[PDB]
Amino acid sequence: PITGLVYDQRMMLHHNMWDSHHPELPQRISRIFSRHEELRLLSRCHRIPARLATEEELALCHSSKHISIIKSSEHMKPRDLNRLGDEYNSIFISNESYTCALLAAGSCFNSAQAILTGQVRNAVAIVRPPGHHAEKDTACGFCFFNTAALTARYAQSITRESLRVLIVDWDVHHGNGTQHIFEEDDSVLYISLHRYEDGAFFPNSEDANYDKVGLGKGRGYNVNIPWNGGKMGDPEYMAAFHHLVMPIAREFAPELVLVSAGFDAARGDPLGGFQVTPEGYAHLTHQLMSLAAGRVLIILEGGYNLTSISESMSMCTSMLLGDSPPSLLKTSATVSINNVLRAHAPFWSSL
Amino acid sequence: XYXXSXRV
Ligand SMILES: [K+]
Ligand SMILES: [K+]
Ligand SMILES: [Zn+2]
Repeated sequence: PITGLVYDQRMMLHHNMWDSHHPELPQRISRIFSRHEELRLLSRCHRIPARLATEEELALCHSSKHISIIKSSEHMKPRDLNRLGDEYNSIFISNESYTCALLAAGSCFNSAQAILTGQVRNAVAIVRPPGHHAEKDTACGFCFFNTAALTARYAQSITRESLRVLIVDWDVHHGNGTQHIFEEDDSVLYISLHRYEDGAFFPNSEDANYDKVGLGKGRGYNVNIPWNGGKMGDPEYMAAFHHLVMPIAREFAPELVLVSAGFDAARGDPLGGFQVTPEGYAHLTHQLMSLAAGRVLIILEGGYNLTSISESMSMCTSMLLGDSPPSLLKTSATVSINNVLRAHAPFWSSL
Repeated sequence: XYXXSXRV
C-alpha cells in the first residue's frame, strides 16, 4: 500500500506583484512540503512527478475563450496583468500564473492516473493556485482552472465515462465552479461544507444553500452543507460527516475520492474564522479512506495560515499512509445539518 | 475573498 505525493516548487512562481504578502502565498506549498519532511512523511511516500495540463485537458471543463484569455497573460506587461486581474472577482495574475495553473492540474492528473492504475493506493497533491472557484468560463477566488473538476473528468477519460467520482470540498468557501460544472451530473457527486452566513460570506451566492440539490438527473448529486452564525470546529464537521457526508457517499459508492482540501476552516486561518484542528482533518481523512477501497486524492485548495495548513495537510497524509487517527455542538450547526437532511432525504435512502 | 469589503 503506497501513498503518492506530488509537489513542484515551480508552482511558487505565481505571485502578487502589487502585494507580496497577499495570503495566497508561494510559501504555502513550500511550507507544507517542509512540514511533511519534518514529520518524516515525505520519506514514506512515492514521489509522483508534476506535469503541465494540455489545453485539450483544460477543455474537459473550461471554454476555449477562458483558456485563451488566461494563456494570453503569460506574456503581458504589468499594466495588462493588473487590468486583466481586475476583470475577475478576487484574482491577481503574474506572467507565471498560467504555467502554475497548468502544473497544478497536471500534477493531479498524474496522481489520479497513478491511483487508478494501481501504482499507488492514494495520493496528496501540494499544488498552487487553487481551483474550486474557477468556472467553465471565468477565473475567480484565487483560482484559474478547476483542478479538482478537471481531475474528475480526466479520471473518467482514462477509465469510463460512468466512473463514479466523489468530490468532497471542505475548504471553508463554497466551490461554486465545481458545483456548476457537475450540476446536471450524477456521475460526479459534489459535497461541500462551507461558511455561508445566509449568503454574506464569499463567494456570496445563494447557489451555496442546502436547497441547491442539483439539476436534471443530477438532482441529489450536489450536497451543500452551509454554516451560519457560529465559529464551527471539529464537533460540527464530525457531525456533518456522520449524518450526511459518509451516509450519502457510501450509497453513491464512489470509485475514487477527490478531496478539494482547503485548510481555511482551520484554527488560526485569517479568512475562515473557524476552528477545525489538525486532528479533526485527520479524522475527516480517515473516514473518507473507507470509501472507494481507499482510493483518495487530497488536493490542496485554500488555507492561508502557513502553520495551520502545514500541520493540517501533513495529518491528512499521515492518515493516507495508514496511521491511526489521533485522539479528538453549536445549536445553529444542528439546524444546518437538519436542513440538508430534509433537502436530500428524497434521493438517498440512507437518509 | 480578501480585503474586508464584503463580496471579495
Ligand atoms: K467547501
Ligand atoms: K453533481
Ligand atoms: Zn477557501
